[PDB]
Amino acid sequence: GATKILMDSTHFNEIRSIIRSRSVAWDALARSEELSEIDASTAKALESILVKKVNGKTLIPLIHLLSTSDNEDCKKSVQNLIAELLSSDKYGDDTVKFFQEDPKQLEQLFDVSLKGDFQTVLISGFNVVSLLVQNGLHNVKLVEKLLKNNNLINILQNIEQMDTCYVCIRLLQELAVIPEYRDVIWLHEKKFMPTLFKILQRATDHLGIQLQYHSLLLIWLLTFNPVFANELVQKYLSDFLDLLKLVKITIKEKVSRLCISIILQCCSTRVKQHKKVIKQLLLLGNALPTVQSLSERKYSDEELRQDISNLKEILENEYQELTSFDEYVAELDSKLLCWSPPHVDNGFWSDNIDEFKKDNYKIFRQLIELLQAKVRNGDVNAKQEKIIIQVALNDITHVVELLPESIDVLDKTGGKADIMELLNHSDSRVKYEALKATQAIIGYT
Amino acid sequence: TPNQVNDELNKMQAFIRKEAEEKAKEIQLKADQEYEIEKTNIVRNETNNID
Amino acid sequence: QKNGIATLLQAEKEAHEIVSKARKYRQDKLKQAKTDAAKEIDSYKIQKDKE
Repeated sequence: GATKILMDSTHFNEIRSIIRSRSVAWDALARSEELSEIDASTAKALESILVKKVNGKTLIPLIHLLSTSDNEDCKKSVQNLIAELLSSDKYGDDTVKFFQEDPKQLEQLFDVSLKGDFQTVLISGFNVVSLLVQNGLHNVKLVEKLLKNNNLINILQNIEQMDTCYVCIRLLQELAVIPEYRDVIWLHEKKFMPTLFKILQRATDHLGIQLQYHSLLLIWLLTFNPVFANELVQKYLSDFLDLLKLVKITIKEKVSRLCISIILQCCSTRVKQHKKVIKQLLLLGNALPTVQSLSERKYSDEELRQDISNLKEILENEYQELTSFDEYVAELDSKLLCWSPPHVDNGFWSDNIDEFKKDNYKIFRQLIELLQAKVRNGDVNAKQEKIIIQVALNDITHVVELLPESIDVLDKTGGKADIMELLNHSDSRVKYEALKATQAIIGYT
Repeated sequence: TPNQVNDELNKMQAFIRKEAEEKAKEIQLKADQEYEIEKTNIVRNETNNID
Repeated sequence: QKNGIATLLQAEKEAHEIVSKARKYRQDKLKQAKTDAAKEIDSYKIQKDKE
């Protein structure tokens, strides 16, 4: 009736179909006086009114068989019919209203929920999760009570049954639908971390990909809070770097874009000191090539592609500065250089090596632009200008040494003549650098 | 048979419903995040001007 | 067959409807952000006048 979730996965459908298929007679229990005769009659009538009037009459009556249950099948059928009535189209919000009237009425129900066998801990937990985050009723009591439940603990921690695991996970997410109620979830996230890392490891190897997708969805929902996202990468670094890598091999773009947006939220500027996270991720995790391949890849969803390009740009933002290539960019843009081992160190040159040529070697063209402007015009060498043109000569020398295809431009840029014309200069050092670049051009012809 | 055909159709509608559900959820989440972000920025600018 | 094809068309229409709902949610988020910014601005002005 009002906000009924968990109707998506076919697992919950098959489970609900398996639970409601049980054969039990309330009239036989009434004849044997196993419970309240009025409640048993109302239940027997409600069964035929379900399987095929208003609610609230059997509400109080159900509590009699709830708080006290002599049989397991009785309580199981009770919880099953309860959860079925929660998602029922006939009753719907009415039932919710019955839950909305008395906040303490669902307290004992949640207290009796999730006990004994895993079968009985399913339906009751489903109804409890449905009511907890339903509409207007929100309490940290039920959340804390369900979080400390040892019955649902092994259910969520079960690597054997996929049904129970997916159910507990989907219930966790449905309970996490409200961020205000996710605080305790952020506090109890330590237990959910194991199943998340397990799902991440299992991700690397029909509807079986839905569970991990819901888990990642919960991770992203927890990433909505910058506080919870602050201790995110500060908890498990191993599972953190396993996101994008497994996302690349992931068929569907759902969990992929989920992990992408989650990692993006982890490295987001909204998070304090999130730069180091993306830095280490792009360093020890080789996220640079992964982001490059992702940028070279394709996506059907618009949000996925947008977040992909955004994450790539965000990575490339702090990737350029390590080893800062922007330091030389400042000298180039201002047309004033200085003494730094940017072109001296092979590593620093190797860092910006890939950024040397983007479109028609635009960076190289801008690099030779200063020398060319100092050639056709100016060309009075004293102090600064000389050492700047010399440093540019050595830098372009190392660049040409690295990039063999950078020669073809130099001939069309008029740099071939200017380099040879620099053979005779005022300074012997400038002539030495020019001769070095000359021998460099003589290296490949 | 047409029964499995209809089952396949219902399965397709189910997958589409799941995609739409995830889309709506992501929409709500992004709405919350955008709300918090915009509120934070506006509060920052307003605090700057007021100060 | 035609039932499944119509179900597919209605599925695509449901996807487009989900996208439109997402857009409306974005606009609503922007509106709520503007309202919150307005309330914060009025509160900042009231605080400035009080100071």
